[PDB]
Amino acid sequence: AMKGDRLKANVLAVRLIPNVDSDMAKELGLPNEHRSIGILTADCDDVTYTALDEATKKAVVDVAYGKSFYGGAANANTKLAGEVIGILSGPTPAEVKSGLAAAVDFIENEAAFISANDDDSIAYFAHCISRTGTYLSKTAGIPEGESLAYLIAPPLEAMYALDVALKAADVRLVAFYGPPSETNFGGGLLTGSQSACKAACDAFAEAVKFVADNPLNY
Amino acid sequence: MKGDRLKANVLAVRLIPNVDSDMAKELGLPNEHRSIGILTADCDDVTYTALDEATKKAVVDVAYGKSFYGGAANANTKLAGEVIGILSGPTPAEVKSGLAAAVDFIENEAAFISANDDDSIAYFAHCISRTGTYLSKTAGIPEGESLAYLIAPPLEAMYALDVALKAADVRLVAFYGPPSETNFGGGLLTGSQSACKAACDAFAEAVKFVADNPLNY
Amino acid sequence: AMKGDRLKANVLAVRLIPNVDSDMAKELGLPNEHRSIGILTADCDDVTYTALDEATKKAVVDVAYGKSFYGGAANANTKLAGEVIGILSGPTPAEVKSGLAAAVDFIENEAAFISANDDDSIAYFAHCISRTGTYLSKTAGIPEGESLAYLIAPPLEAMYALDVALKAADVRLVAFYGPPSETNFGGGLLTGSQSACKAACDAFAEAVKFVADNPLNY
Ligand SMILES: [Ca+2]
Ligand SMILES: [Ca+2]
Ligand code: NA
Ligand code: NA
Repeated sequence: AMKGDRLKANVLAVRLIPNVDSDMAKELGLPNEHRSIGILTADCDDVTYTALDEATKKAVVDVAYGKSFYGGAANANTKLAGEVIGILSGPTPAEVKSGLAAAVDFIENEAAFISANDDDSIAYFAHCISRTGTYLSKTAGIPEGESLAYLIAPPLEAMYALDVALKAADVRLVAFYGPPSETNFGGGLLTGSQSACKAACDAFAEAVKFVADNPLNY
Repeated sequence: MKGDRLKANVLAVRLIPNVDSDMAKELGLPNEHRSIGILTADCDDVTYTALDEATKKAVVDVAYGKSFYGGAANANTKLAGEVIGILSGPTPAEVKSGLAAAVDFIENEAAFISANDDDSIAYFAHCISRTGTYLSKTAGIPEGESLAYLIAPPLEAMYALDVALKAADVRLVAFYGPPSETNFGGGLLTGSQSACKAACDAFAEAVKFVADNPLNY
Repeated sequence: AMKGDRLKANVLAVRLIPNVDSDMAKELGLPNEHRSIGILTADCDDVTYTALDEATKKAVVDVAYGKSFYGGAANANTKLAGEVIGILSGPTPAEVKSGLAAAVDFIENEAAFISANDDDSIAYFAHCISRTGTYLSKTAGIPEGESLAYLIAPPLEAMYALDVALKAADVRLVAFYGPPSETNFGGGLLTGSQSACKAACDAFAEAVKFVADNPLNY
């Protein structure tokens, strides 16, 4: 991948369970009447979280579980692990299947990290969500449907660029991901009007590239 | 090769006959225990099962047991592997007996099994007939009760744990939502010895079914 | 690198932010009076923590943030991550710049892990801090200016060697780093007179090498 190239995310495995065991439902703390779950793993965590949020907009599902794996996909130690697992729950298998379809389609086509340099060794996520579903709005502590700038980069780049993004528009920090995340990245979620979120995304991206270009000159 | 047992290895072992009082306090050792035995190995859940086995074979308690980030494939030093365990006991003789029991068990008595041809997916489905004092405490069940110790990579584990719970009269007593430090998942199930064995068989079969077709849902 | 060789640490990236956004100042927990921060990443965490502490000595700065990355530098998944991020805060850019200069100088010249074998596959830190600054004194729960033995090694080596060090001199355990740290090491901080801390370091170093030579002879 060259500088500015999109890095495609991949779904590695998916399973639908029409009627989950009650011990499992208890451990996952599933909502009332949610007897079906859908599980997926993928090789890119933040793309997947955005995808799970998208699924809540497209189907009658809730995000029951979403966690990132230590060291990220480059350090995966089994074939189907990737760097993230997501679980959707819903009242029927048909709705969960629909939620999975939405999530898988999003992961593979709709959001991607971007390479910040020529040897594909620095990458960032700067994704503008026009209207949040139920998952990222809950995460951010904001009303469902608000806009979000989802900004992620490696540790130093993230901290520097997040500050630049906060200065670029009328936005507010609503979730802070101090590095390291499990994948050794950092960043945060910003909210504001859709256009302010987009301005923040653009500024974040430019800032990360600036650091990649000149890491030691301060 | 699929179905092959993946042997675990002990990397380092060291006995401390009389540990410093500051260390004793940090490890939470009983007043009566000033001998400890330390070991590292390249497989964490095999090691936890072994530490529990040691409590049945010697006058020892498990003082410490933690898994390392990324698992053994990502170890960044020679003797780290992916787990450290510490046994404590009233005398060096008893701790040595416990260490011997743990080392023998790790090297011979339990193993992950490969679920595919490339050895890139593996699972643990071990039936403990009679728990010692360590895994019983972890599971919140009486010492001596049986367990199915079921571990696999994240999606496989969640899917197969569900299948295992449906396969026999068993109950979930410890839930290991992925990722563990080694990026696996699973759980401990309890029930009669035969039920735990049935759960193990069903778990193993389900992990293999996912490995065979990961994207068919 | 051969047995006994010092393993030089490197600073990977540095940024100075003269007036950080107030949202981020809150998330980082800075004092109302500190809006300048200096961020750095490096490839060795314990050397960096020692450096950050040293940096508080000649400049008007506090260590605001210091975290290690999962798996250590050998498992880094991007170019500028290394295995640690540190943030200094202070009241003005001039003071933070001074703190950064001290930290960078220290990381690259004044402290290092040492190789314990000929493979360069086992290494330890046994650094005697003559006078702590405000960061590691606080970490250890001791007064600023007290001496420390900063002792780190891989998991089993560390536990065995820490015990030997505790027996080697009149020192007291003031911070216990039970393995794994995020980088899968272990160890602790010991305090006593400077001469006692130095004796503890020598003992710890010898003990780690002993284990490396005799890992299974127990
Ligand atoms: Ca729909
Ligand atoms: Ca690796
Ligand atoms: Na799409
Ligand atoms: Na589209």
